[PDB]
Amino acid sequence: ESKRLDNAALAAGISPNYINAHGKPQSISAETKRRLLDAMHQTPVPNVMVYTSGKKMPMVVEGSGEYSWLLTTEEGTQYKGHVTGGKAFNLPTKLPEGYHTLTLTQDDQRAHCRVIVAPKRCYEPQALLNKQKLWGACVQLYTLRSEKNWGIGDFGDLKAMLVDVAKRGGSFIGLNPIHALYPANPESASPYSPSSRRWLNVIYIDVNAVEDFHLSEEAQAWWQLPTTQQTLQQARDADWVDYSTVTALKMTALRMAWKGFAQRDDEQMAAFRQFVAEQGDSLFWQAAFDALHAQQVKEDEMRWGWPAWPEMYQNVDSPEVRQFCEEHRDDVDFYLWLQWLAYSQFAACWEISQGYEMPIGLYRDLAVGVAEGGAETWCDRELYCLKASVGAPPDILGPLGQNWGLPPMDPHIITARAYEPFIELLRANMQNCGALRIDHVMSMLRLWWIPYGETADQGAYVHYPVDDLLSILALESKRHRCMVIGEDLGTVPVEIVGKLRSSGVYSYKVLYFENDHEKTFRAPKAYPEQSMAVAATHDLPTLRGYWECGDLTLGKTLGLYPDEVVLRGLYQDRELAKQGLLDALHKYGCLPKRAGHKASLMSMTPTLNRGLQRYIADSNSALLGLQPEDWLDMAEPVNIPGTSYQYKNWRRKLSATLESMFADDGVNKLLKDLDRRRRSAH
Ligand SMILES: OC[C@H]1O[C@H](O[C@H]2[C@H](O)[C@@H](O)[C@@H](O)O[C@@H]2CO)[C@H](O)[C@@H](O)[C@@H]1O
Repeated sequence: ESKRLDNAALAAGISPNYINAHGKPQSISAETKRRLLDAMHQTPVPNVMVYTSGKKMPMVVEGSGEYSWLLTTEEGTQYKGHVTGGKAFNLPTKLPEGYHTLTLTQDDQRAHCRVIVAPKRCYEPQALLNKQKLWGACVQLYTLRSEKNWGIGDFGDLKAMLVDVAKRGGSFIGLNPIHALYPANPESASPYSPSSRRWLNVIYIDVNAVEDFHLSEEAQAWWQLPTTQQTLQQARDADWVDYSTVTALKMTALRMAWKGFAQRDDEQMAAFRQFVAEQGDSLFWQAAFDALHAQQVKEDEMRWGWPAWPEMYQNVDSPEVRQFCEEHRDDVDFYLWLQWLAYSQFAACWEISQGYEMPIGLYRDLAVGVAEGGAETWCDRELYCLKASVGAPPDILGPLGQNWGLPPMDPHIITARAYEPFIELLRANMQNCGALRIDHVMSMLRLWWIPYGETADQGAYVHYPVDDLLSILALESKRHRCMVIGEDLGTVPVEIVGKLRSSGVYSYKVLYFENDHEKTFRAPKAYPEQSMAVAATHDLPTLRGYWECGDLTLGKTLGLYPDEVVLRGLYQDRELAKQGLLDALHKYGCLPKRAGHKASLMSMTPTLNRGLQRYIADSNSALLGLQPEDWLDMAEPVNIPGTSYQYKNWRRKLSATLESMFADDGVNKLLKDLDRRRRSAH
């Protein structure tokens, strides 16, 4: 409550208000602004400048007197001239797209500026330039079943599924985030509180494709034990993923393989070592974190992250951490090996995808942040504002807000590092795939920062440099030939809708929500061309779930809808929605005349299941994502928002193996039909 404070909040990028649940402006408190400012950290040319290619590129200069300048391209090319302080000058025409370096010199000293030249648009594959309408499978990798996996779906299931998807006309397989989690705490299974967004989840390693597992005689002996084969059988046959058991199976197997691998002095060792070198420090600190984490839980299972570790292991420059790394070289190497194996197996999937000429092949998903106590915050502390957490404001459909427990990346550090952490984020998630889904793409404009320990309603939007981030996103998308899907559900200001579209970002449409206030559903053909349409997501009921009001009913049982008055409204809302959707299924040719017209009298059938998927398949959406859960007519969800211990999230497997579902007449017929819908959607 002073102008000092308000002025300070604005310069730092804290919006002074927001639109509440009731659609009214709501001002951010003095207290909130103080906490968030305290949560943040603390020239002739700026440290960085972003330009769009094909356009004029002026560089304003400050200071006094004359400067010389030197611009060096990413490719080695040099350009020079001179400039007076106070004036502006244009950089050379037709600068190629990429990362170049400008340096002004006056007498002794020099000021550096990273100069980024970006295309306007993200990459789009030719098929989509040609207005083809494509479909792919959207899977939660961990749910997959097969006759060869070890109780969790993995990279080997991913490879075998690609074939069956390609043969049926599908263009991609999309994945939940496969970001590294916590092999020392295998029950923290959430893909969305990851250790690092750069490295991978080692649990998806297919141990059957690891040659040293097969060449290790100790591994063979262990494998053939009745106690091993039993544990394995139990892990595989269970209908929920046993993360602790599957993890111990794989770590036991890979430790033994690794004893074999380590002795190698051949191509494979060289390639592993060359990978380690090329990835640099970030990879090193990931392995080190995993190795140290493994040690800490041996003392105490409840050492979930570095903030729970002794003081001496919280500071990466502490001598005790240096000592640990020194004294545990072989541990560090092993967790570096797992990352190599994860990356190589994913890369092998990618290649299969491209041998089948899949226009997208693999579709990765980038979660919106990292956990507070993982490897990323361990080794890059100043980038993250540990005194705040990213969430969402209180709204109509959640009128107490959400706190997702992730420390926000400081916007002023992103820019002070010339966008380095954002560049490296994209580099790690655009490799070996055709598309990237960016979770909560609004994050590039703003995040809801909540002061640590406070309720979501104490938060405020903190801004990020959206225009530079979009240009860099498009540049990296183009360099990787990786298209971008921006998950943009709910409230998007019209300005950002336009930016996103003109930046070639594909929008994200969920069938359930695509209806107006009277429950009139948007026609298939009025879906935006530059989008991906899906029926549901991992956060929502499956098709059967939704029709049966299973999300509402299960949710009640788990304590999520205490307020009975509101729950009555939701059930009514669903009955009205189902009716409007049924109406639209009939009206836009998705059902036979025999199908009932009154939703409340109808249960889910193979005919109705198919009609719901036909509806989105018929859409003008360039991309269509189909859940295998829906091909299998499954009722039960894989994640329930706002639960942790109350439901086994990230655990419900598919009801059938890959082998079994692609041998099934119904599944095949269904996929044949939807492939036809897409190709006839014009
Ligand atoms: O990180 C805690 C948070 O994880 C999940 O929420 C995700 C959601 O699954 C994503 O699809 C997207 O909306 O970002 C969310 C924030 O991470 C769980 O669904 C949720 O229960 C939990 O709070």
